[PDB]
Amino acid sequence: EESFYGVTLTAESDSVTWDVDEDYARGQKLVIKQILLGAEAKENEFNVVEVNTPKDSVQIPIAVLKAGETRAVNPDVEFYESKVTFKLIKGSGPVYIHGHNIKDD
Amino acid sequence: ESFYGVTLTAESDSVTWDVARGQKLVIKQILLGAEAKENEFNVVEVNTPKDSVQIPIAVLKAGETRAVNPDVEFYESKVTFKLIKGSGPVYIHGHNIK
Amino acid sequence: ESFYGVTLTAESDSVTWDVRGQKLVIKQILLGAEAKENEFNVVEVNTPKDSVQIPIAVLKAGETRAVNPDVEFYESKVTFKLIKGSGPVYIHGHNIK
Amino acid sequence: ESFYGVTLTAESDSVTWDVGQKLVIKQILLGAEAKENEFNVVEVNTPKDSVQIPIAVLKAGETRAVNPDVEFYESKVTFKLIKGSGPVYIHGHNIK
Amino acid sequence: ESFYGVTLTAESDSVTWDGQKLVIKQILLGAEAKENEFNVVEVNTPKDSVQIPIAVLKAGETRAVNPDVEFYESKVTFKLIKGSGPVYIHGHNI
Ligand SMILES: [Mg+2]
Ligand SMILES: [Mg+2]
Repeated sequence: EESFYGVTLTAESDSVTWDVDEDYARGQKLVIKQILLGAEAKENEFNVVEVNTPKDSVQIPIAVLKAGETRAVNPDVEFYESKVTFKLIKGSGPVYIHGHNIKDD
Repeated sequence: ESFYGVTLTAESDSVTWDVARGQKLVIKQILLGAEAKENEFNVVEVNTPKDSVQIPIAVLKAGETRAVNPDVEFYESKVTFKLIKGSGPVYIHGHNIK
Repeated sequence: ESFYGVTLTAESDSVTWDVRGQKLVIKQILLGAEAKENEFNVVEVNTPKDSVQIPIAVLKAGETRAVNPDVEFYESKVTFKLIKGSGPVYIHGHNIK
Repeated sequence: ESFYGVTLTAESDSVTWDVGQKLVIKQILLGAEAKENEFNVVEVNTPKDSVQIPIAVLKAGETRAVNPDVEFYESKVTFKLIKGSGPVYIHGHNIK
Repeated sequence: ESFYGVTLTAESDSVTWDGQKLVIKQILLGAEAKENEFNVVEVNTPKDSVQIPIAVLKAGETRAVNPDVEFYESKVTFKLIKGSGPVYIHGHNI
């Protein structure tokens, strides 16, 4: 009951929302395993991804990357039955978000 | 269960988690903010009375260590996280699961 | 049930997995010691399931030696391609049913 | 279960874990006060499985932390700071 | 059921593990490892016909890797094909 999750964020397309079948609580969970900075990212430019979840008054950066210092982070965080939006609030990317898209429990 | 995300700064250096049965807080990542002062050590200390422990779980510094992934858990416990060194910001990520 | 270990290089820049309940877990992507200093090595994962195509590893001698995607692919073929760099790059994981 | 957090320093270089009990070591972290460029090595000793070996090699300026994610189902386990003055922090948990 | 911890060096550049399974959690470079020297650990598992580096370490760049790979019912041999180490391999057998 899983599917690979892989989305890309850029200055031009800075947001991605996960909301698998809006309102229906069947145990769906999104697990974010890795957030990776693209090879083309300008050296020394901070790239920050912020995660947003209304369900928990949540708004906080989950990744701070910079070519030359931090190429990737492995949050291994999860979001359960909730609408989650990832936004590139700093930098032009690209930034890739990888994880597990769990359909139910 | 629910995502856990709190921010610590010089202006607000402490947060507490106090729920109960079967509840556990898993701390997956502690990340240093982009604005953090270069070469400034930022230390997050966890305090858990129940398990008689007060110890740093993150030592970060722009230019050396941007993040740590403790992957530690606090089962059926009240827990306080404090930024005891540095001005931050520092982000603590995890989730609660019963 | 079986260890998965494949090598990608400029000469052999692509590998495909066709294995049903069969699943492929990718645990680590590692840059070889002979990889050129300062050369970006990018591995792209591709799968017909959900039309997937995205880099899953960006490596570079002197900056990033390895990544741990810890991602999985279920009942579907998966192709890994070294779209940038000459490697060698190693992909590690396992196949389980 | 219970959280496991212990500190090792030159002045207090060893800690022993005693009592299906399993000790899982998740992270070994180098303290901010650790001398720059100083190697700090934590050795583990688990007789039940016959193994004395370093499980962490840290150094300010190079490696701030390691995530062993190793477990000892075994009885008693001793961690010792065999190199360096620390402080070094060991985090994990005891699971019944 | 048991902690696995072995050391590889130029002098002792081989280790053999011969329901049984071996999970490799961490491969760590020793403090005495020569600065800037590449240390490569190759795993060889006959059952799946794989011989491939599982760790590439170097003092000053990469102190450790966390493969988190597993080997199901099979003989496994780890060889330090490059470098003098010491290199430590940690995990557990089930
Ligand atoms: Mg924008
Ligand atoms: Mg303070």
